[PDB]
Amino acid sequence: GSSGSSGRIVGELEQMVSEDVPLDHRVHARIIGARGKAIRKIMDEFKVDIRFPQSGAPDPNCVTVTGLPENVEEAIDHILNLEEEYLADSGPSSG
Repeated sequence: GSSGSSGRIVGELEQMVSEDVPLDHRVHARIIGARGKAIRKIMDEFKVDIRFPQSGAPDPNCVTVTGLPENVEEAIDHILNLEEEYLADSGPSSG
């Protein structure tokens, strides 16, 4: 007898909301992974759909994430978290 929804859910497609998360291109691949796995676990985690900016994208530093407004928000916080951690290790290579 819980107030409203009792268990977790995915929601409706239309119900989902597209958001823009400011992600540095220096942490893009690092997050995406090799075959898109590192980003696969994150998506399923919050059940969202992260859409990285393509080469001809207007914002190569912004990623479009789809999904409920309650799940997306959480995903973002997790995204920026990895951004910093990764950045921390950014040194000017010889060439």
